[PDB]
Amino acid sequence: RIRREEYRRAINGQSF
Amino acid sequence: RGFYIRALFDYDKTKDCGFLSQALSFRFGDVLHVIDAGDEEWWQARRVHDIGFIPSKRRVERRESVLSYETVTQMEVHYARPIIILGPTKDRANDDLLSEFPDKFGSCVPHTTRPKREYEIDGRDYHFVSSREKMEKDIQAHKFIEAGQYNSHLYGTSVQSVREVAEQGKHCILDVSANAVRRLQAAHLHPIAIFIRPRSLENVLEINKRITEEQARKAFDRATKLEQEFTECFSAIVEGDSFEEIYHKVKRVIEDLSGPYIWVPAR
Repeated sequence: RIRREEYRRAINGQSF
Repeated sequence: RGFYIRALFDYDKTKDCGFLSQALSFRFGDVLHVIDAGDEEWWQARRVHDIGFIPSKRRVERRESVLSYETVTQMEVHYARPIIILGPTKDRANDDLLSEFPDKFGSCVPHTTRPKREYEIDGRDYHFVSSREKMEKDIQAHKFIEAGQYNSHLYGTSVQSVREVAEQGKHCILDVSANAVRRLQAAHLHPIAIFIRPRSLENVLEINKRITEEQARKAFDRATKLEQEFTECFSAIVEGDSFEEIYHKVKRVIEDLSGPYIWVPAR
């Protein structure tokens, strides 16, 4: 319920 | 005499020089107070949780960029330590902790620069930021413990979001990567980082009886790669032959490291 897959694809994709 | 140390590996008496010594066995995460480090090769110390002797740092580097120990210092905190569970079944452990103990565990919301969709609501789905440029500067100002890009939009978990939960006495269950551990430490908000370590590919199917073998192999490879890089960042490593045992250990680890006084890395 705390998981946002858009956020996850942003992080585990390419991150800052 | 004398400093404090923290084990970054498991050590057994018998494997080295039998039980027929005054040596001391310890596990990953154990904090030891050294009394005499004069011996070039072996060190005199005592457990902070039980008095004996432990091998040295340069010594274990000879047996096996190897991980030995890290110097630590006791620190008093007035907040509730955030939580970062990593490894197989981490999502189940995260969701279970929140549902079972709602008074002591909470979660925070990530920020995004993506335009809010109509069904979404601000402050629950995301903290929607109308100005992208503002977020990019906050990122440069070290305001985010984690930040990335998806479909040309910024996503991130701010340190303030975490701290707000922590200062209300509740452990913030975080869905972040291991890289967030260092940044939280630099923000003086030290998380309990727990790594769930699979003993084998078969063990993965034991602790997760739902996923396929194809998914288990990928999860196992990711776990091995994770342990390779971020072992130092782990507050603890837990194993088990079932999820219930892993969950049991996670609860104990949290309780043990949630004390007013904690051990943090030193210079």
